[PDB]
Amino acid sequence: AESTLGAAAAQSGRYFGTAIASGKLGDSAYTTIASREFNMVTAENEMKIDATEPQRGQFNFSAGDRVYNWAVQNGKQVRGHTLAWHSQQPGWMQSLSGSTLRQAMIDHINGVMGHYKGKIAQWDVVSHAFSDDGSGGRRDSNLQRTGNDWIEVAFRTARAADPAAKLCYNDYNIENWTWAKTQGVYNMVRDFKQRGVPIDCVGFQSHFNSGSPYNSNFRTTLQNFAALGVDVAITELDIQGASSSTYAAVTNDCLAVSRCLGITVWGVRDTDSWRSGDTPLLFNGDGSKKAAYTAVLNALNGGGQIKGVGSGRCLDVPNASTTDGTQVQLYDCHSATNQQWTYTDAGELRVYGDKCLDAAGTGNGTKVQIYSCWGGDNQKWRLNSDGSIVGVQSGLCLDAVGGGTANGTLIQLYSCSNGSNQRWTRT
Ligand SMILES: [N-]=[N+]=[N-][C]1O[C][C](O[C]2O[C][C]([O])[C]([O])[C]2[O])[C]([O])[C]1[O]
Repeated sequence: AESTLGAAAAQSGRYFGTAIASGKLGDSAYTTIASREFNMVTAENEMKIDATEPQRGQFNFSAGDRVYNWAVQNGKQVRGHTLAWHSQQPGWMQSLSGSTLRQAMIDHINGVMGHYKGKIAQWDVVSHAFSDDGSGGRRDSNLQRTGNDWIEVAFRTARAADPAAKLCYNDYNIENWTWAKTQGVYNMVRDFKQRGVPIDCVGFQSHFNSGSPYNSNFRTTLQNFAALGVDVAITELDIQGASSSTYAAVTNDCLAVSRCLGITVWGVRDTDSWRSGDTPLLFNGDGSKKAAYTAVLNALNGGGQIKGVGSGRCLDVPNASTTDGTQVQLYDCHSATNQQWTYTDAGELRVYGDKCLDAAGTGNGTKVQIYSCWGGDNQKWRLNSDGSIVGVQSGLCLDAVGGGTANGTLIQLYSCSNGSNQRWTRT
């Protein structure tokens, strides 16, 4: 299987997951995409401390189970998130400290893991344990104040509670190998493995943006941790701007590491993202697949002019015009600039540098032309493996009008038919 993310990842023994919000399980558009595309689920908030133990000793798995059941019922495994960390703690726990806190932490772990014993693939036992101050040390938290050994204690407690779950340490900004935070975690995990502390995986949240950008050395980081004898997982991936290239690079980084279990993107549609402003996911609010989706799928499936297969002619802007609204056509292939198209990370097909292949509408017969680039979804395109080029907004295929093949044949949008007049090759 290779038309969906999860199925494609499965080809190499991995998974492709997302974060599920219980409040959206009633949204048909949401669940249609989620159930179809992913085979691993993480509760976005339903399994956190405050949600699972609102009152000390008073556990509530209502929201957590709703997500877990939806996942398993729809063929997805589940990553437990999260058992012990400083954020989103319930009121009662926030007012705790010292030995009473340590005991509360242990009790919480036993209660939650006990409830899901044997049903969880991976548990983010501890997360956000390190600081961003650049020192490479632990962050000052109620948990940390109970003693530096709290992390180790949490893992040992977890192993005993559910020996079948892979136990991960999860954090952010630990992707770039040169960062001090990354080294602090690396040193901790190494020490743990040397002393026999039960840790099976390290989760890299992968929340990339211009503030903490993706760097190719992320693969090295994954490989270095893998070499320590633990599995690695990309747990909450989202990329500011959703560059097709960056999304493909991250996907390939996991595929290049034997120990990388899989990749989870933090949400389904940009509208469901905790950072919608950064439009960091693989699907748009209207549910359309972004160019990034195609890039990720292509990667999971095993990794200039635009020539029409059926006509043998190239996508051409009539008389090298630069006028907005000029409908494109088929023409004998040559080296002029009016036949050179660049596919950008934003999914555009540019010509002349600042002009974009543009759909003047959404229905069949819609004119395909050039127009000033501005970021519209009607200027976004998906270059599919079968040679088809689909408009993001319309969901229709680039089509040579009436199957025409002669110079001057115009280009339009039309329901995809896999016809020769809808297949294109770049050469
Ligand atoms: N970086 N880091 N980390 C992360 O972040 C994000 C989160 O999630 C969130 O939380 C909050 C709420 O509100 C929302 O919805 C969600 O999404 C996670 O958990 C972490 O880890």
